[PDB]
Amino acid sequence: KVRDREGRINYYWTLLEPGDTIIFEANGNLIAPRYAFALSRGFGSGIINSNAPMD
Amino acid sequence: QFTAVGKEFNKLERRMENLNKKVDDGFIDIWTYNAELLVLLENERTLDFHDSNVKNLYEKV
Repeated sequence: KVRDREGRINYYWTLLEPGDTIIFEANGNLIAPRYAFALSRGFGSGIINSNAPMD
Repeated sequence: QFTAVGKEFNKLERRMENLNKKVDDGFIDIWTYNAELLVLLENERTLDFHDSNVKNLYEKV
């Protein structure tokens, strides 16, 4: 029991390229998407681990 | 130079985590040597440069 759950949900991800189509076939146990993200990208960004406050 | 360092690896990926560590430390190693040497070597060259310029003027006269 992790956060009082013996059962779990596995999370998966993909990036549909402009023009491509995503098809979802199911008969059960699907945690379907609701909102998606249509990103633009551009380096000069990153993940930083800090305690320090913003100003 | 623009900086980007933060790389994350899972439990069954500690081989790559150690290569990232090898690479990260390896480059800091070279640069710390390279800076530390040039600072000592050219402080030596600046100190000789002056005492030569002084003598090269004592001779001018």
